[PDB]
Amino acid sequence: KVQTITVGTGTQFPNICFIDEKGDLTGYDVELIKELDKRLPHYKFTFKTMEFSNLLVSLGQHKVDIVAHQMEKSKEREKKFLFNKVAYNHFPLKITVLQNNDTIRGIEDLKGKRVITSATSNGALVLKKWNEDNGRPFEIAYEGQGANETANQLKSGRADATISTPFAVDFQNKTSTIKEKTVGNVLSNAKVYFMFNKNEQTLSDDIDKALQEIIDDGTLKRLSLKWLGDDY
Repeated sequence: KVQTITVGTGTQFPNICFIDEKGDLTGYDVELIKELDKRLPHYKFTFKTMEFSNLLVSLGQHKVDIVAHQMEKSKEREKKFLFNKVAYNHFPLKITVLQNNDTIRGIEDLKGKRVITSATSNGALVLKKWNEDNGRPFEIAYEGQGANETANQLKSGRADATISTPFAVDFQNKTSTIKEKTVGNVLSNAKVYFMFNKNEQTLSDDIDKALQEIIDDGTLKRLSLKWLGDDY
């Protein structure tokens, strides 16, 4: 009969996995999981939400069977988990500034400027590596107080730029008075995959089959354009 699959995801990732004003869990990853459910009659996907910092521990302990949170591969992760074969998205990162700031064309125009970012994020590493390989022209600052810290600093001028993805900038503009924009070329564009507990290989393969079906009939493209835009 139908096998129940527990999906671990979040509620604080705008456009990916979040709660909208209506009050329901939605976003690209959540909607894709629901689409897969429709495509897989022998499976039933249920959700289990939690802080991002508990997703992988939960997956390893098999509290969830799959994790959906725009996850990327890494050496460490591949040793402890399984990744399906079909990437379902790319994660473009670009220098991001205050909408009315016209002094910055890209990462190369930051000599003497201050860039704010999240100490944990992959964007933080991207910035660091580039800054290190180019004579450290700018200062990297990390946020720590509370939310909206990056936007507030961009607004005041305390920060000249940050690094973000286009879909995050779109959400910022739709929900805040502080407007932002991306400038320059894509600095990083990592592939995104679902992650699995080591015991779920059959499930991962079945999901890859469904994803090919979703890609082939244009459903994935439709979903990415709706939630992420065309930069994906």
